[PDB]
Amino acid sequence: SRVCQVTGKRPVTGNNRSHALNATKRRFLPNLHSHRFWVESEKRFVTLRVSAKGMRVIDKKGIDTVLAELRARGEKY
Amino acid sequence: MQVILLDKVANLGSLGDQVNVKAGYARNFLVPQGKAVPATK
Amino acid sequence: MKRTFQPSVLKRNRSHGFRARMATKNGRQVLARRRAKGRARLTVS
Amino acid sequence: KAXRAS
RNA sequence: AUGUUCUAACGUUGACCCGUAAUCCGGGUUGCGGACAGUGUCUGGUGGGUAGUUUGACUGGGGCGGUCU
RNA sequence: GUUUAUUAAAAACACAGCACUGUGCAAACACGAAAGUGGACGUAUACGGUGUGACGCCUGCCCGGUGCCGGAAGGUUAAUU
RNA sequence: UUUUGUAUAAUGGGUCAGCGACUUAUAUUCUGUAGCAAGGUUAACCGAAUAGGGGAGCCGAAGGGAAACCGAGUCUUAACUGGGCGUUAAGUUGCAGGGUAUAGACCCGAAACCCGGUGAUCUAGCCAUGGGCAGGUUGAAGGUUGGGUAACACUAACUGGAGGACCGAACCGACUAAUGUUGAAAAAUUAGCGGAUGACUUGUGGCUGGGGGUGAAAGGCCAAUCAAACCGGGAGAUAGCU
RNA sequence: AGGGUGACAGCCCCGUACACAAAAAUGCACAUGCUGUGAGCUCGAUGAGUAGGGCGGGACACGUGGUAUCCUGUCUGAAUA
RNA sequence: UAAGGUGAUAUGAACCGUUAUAACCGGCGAUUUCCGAAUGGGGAAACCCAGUGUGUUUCGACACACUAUCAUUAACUGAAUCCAUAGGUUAAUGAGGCGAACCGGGGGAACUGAAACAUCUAAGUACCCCGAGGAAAAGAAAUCAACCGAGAUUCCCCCAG
Ligand SMILES: [K+]
Ligand SMILES: [K+]
Ligand SMILES: [K+]
Ligand SMILES: [K+]
Ligand SMILES: [K+]
Ligand SMILES: [K+]
Ligand SMILES: [K+]
Ligand SMILES: [K+]
Ligand SMILES: [K+]
Ligand SMILES: [K+]
Ligand SMILES: [K+]
Ligand SMILES: [K+]
Ligand SMILES: [K+]
Ligand SMILES: [K+]
Ligand SMILES: [K+]
Ligand SMILES: [K+]
Ligand SMILES: [K+]
Ligand SMILES: [K+]
Ligand SMILES: [K+]
Ligand SMILES: [K+]
Ligand SMILES: [Mg+2]
Ligand SMILES: [Mg+2]
Ligand SMILES: [Mg+2]
Ligand SMILES: [Mg+2]
Ligand SMILES: [Mg+2]
Ligand SMILES: [Mg+2]
Ligand SMILES: [Mg+2]
Ligand SMILES: [Mg+2]
Ligand SMILES: [Mg+2]
Ligand SMILES: [Mg+2]
Ligand SMILES: [Mg+2]
Ligand SMILES: [Mg+2]
Ligand SMILES: [Mg+2]
Ligand SMILES: [Mg+2]
Ligand SMILES: [Mg+2]
Ligand SMILES: [Mg+2]
Ligand SMILES: [Mg+2]
Ligand SMILES: [Mg+2]
Ligand SMILES: [Mg+2]
Ligand SMILES: [Mg+2]
Ligand SMILES: [Mg+2]
Ligand SMILES: [Mg+2]
Ligand SMILES: [Mg+2]
Ligand SMILES: [Mg+2]
Ligand SMILES: [Mg+2]
Ligand SMILES: [Mg+2]
Ligand SMILES: [Mg+2]
Ligand SMILES: [Mg+2]
Ligand SMILES: [Mg+2]
Ligand SMILES: [Mg+2]
Ligand SMILES: [Mg+2]
Ligand SMILES: [Mg+2]
Ligand SMILES: [Mg+2]
Ligand SMILES: [Mg+2]
Ligand SMILES: [Mg+2]
Ligand SMILES: [Mg+2]
Ligand SMILES: [Mg+2]
Ligand SMILES: [Mg+2]
Ligand SMILES: [Mg+2]
Ligand SMILES: [Mg+2]
Repeated sequence: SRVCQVTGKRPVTGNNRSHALNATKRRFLPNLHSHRFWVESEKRFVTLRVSAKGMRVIDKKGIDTVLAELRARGEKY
Repeated sequence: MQVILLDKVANLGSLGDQVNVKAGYARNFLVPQGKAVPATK
Repeated sequence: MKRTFQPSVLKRNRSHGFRARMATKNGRQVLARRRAKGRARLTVS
Repeated sequence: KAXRAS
């Protein structure tokens, strides 16, 4: 599913609103990208499906912290 | 992305000096190759 | 004239039988509804 | 690729 | 801001190797593309493809014409 | 040949043939929130769409309108700033 | 019953029996009635307590002004001779009733719209795997042996057995007529009719699902239902109509 | 209370008021072991891709309105007593 | 607990019992086919077909137990690839399915009303989905208040149509 592995960002619903305020249901998808992260500890690339926001979280926290969080949730890589 | 260099990278700086790079440059090249570290401490 | 019901026990069981009902969540909901109503015959089986 | 054999 | 080159993101419905008794899939190697493509959010256009609807009243039947303060 | 099972079998539909048009292959196109799958285990002598409808003789004039195709100097013009 | 008007040849009722339509809750106003009265009354709750407690509130005893604000006045205006609204009229809480409001709101009745399911045992198309086509015709290409040519061409006989070919049963269909039309049958029977080696037909099984399928295209078909199936639900939709 | 009994029963029967009952299992409330569990004091420390922002939506009685506040798909991004 | 009793239609038969193993009632046990989550594989539910290990036999056979999946942990093993990792096997533990309402969450109509209709309404309703518990959720102020103060959450009556 379209779920960010780091943040848990997923499709959320909302409305398109026209100029005449017609509400039609829509979705807002996360900006997801499969990205190979270098993990120097494991000496390995780990592919994560990550939102762009999740990539900034990895930049800030470091991949090892984030992967440790994924292991505690039981979310797989 | 503020990084700290672990070698002399070309058109960046020598060992030890800390440079602001584009995050993609750090993420996808400098850090995997062992040319920079994220400015952590 | 050929009428609508042309019996085949194989097709009957494959279409509407117990295992066909159990195969999907909607089929299991049929069985749940029929049990709740107290049907003597849950399926064509 | 594919049910024919691939 | 554009042009060129590069490789490391990214693509690969090229090849090979392994998981493997599997062609799916994943990993690895290598080639080719390569910051393009593609996707997210936003945004202009297009959009009976689809949807919800509107499309007045008077009237010697209705319509047409005329009328409406 | 096909068709309105049950008031219409036809001059309607289809048809071989013809033409226009799209499509370079991860094809266009279609079914799919997607992955995929059909197209095709095909590859422009192929495939899709459209119209015409064996064959014969033929198929004139108009590009102003509406589309489509190409152009893009200039005018106008979104988010953004 | 409906109407200007019905013996009306307008509507409804075969008859009987049973059932079948102005309700309920809450709010609000008016009337009646009862209590208390410039007051009236409590809600939740506490209480085994229809008691008792609980006065949080609510309504009323003051209005005027958009408002600040002023106040038996006030607003208007720079200011009223004035002028508007007020002051010189008892309320409140039960109980019963009339009306109103929100609710299905007197009962029954749409065509429809939406949501989730069930259906390709009928039929449409396709897929896989099996089966069917009596009997009789016509005589394509090709072949061979002669002829003919420089070689081909071309030509005769013999052979050959093509075809959405021909005639015609099974089989598939459905052009005409009659019958039947509370049928023998919710589409048939009888006599004729078309196709009948094919774009044929048929058995078994499979796949496609409802704004969806499938369609040699008739809006055809998708279980006797189709310009949007069926079942259940939103649901007592709504009904200025009968 | 109520029911039954050949019609309507305090006194016919079964009950009812009331008073009693558990070998065994088990709910609960306590008392008390065992095994984890750590109270208390001083010293601190004080939740960052977060708050906030831009864009799009949604939620708040509050329909973008002069619109605070909350949530966040997207792009950003503090101060931290 | 007992002088009766072997459930019903429902008699009858053949019995059982009367001072306590008749029957009846309650506690705890035993047995508890097959299908069904269904779990050894399959399947048109109530059927078809196995593997493995033990034990037994009259060599024809018989009996018994185990063998699903996923998650977690452990052990052992083990690619490309050298370490390693992926992968593999085995063990233990747990899960799975069902259930009327209530509850939290993910999605989410339309009829209808507006005397038409699109904003708006209906309504975050119906419905679908996921998850839980005996309740759930919420909850211990980056809350209100108004210069006075209150002191988490929840629910009821007011405030107030
Ligand atoms: K590559
Ligand atoms: K790009
Ligand atoms: K359109
Ligand atoms: K007139
Ligand atoms: K007239
Ligand atoms: K015909
Ligand atoms: K033109
Ligand atoms: K009349
Ligand atoms: K009449
Ligand atoms: K009243
Ligand atoms: K009164
Ligand atoms: K006055
Ligand atoms: K009174
Ligand atoms: K109504
Ligand atoms: K009413
Ligand atoms: K439909
Ligand atoms: K009695
Ligand atoms: K933010
Ligand atoms: K509407
Ligand atoms: K209306
Ligand atoms: Mg339309
Ligand atoms: Mg509507
Ligand atoms: Mg209309
Ligand atoms: Mg008119
Ligand atoms: Mg014909
Ligand atoms: Mg017809
Ligand atoms: Mg006809
Ligand atoms: Mg393809
Ligand atoms: Mg034509
Ligand atoms: Mg012409
Ligand atoms: Mg009349
Ligand atoms: Mg008269
Ligand atoms: Mg008359
Ligand atoms: Mg009459
Ligand atoms: Mg008469
Ligand atoms: Mg009438
Ligand atoms: Mg009548
Ligand atoms: Mg006043
Ligand atoms: Mg023929
Ligand atoms: Mg036909
Ligand atoms: Mg006939
Ligand atoms: Mg013929
Ligand atoms: Mg014939
Ligand atoms: Mg028509
Ligand atoms: Mg039909
Ligand atoms: Mg419709
Ligand atoms: Mg409704
Ligand atoms: Mg109705
Ligand atoms: Mg009597
Ligand atoms: Mg803090
Ligand atoms: Mg804030
Ligand atoms: Mg924010
Ligand atoms: Mg703001
Ligand atoms: Mg908003
Ligand atoms: Mg099984
Ligand atoms: Mg089994
Ligand atoms: Mg469970
Ligand atoms: Mg309306
Ligand atoms: Mg809780
Ligand atoms: Mg203070």
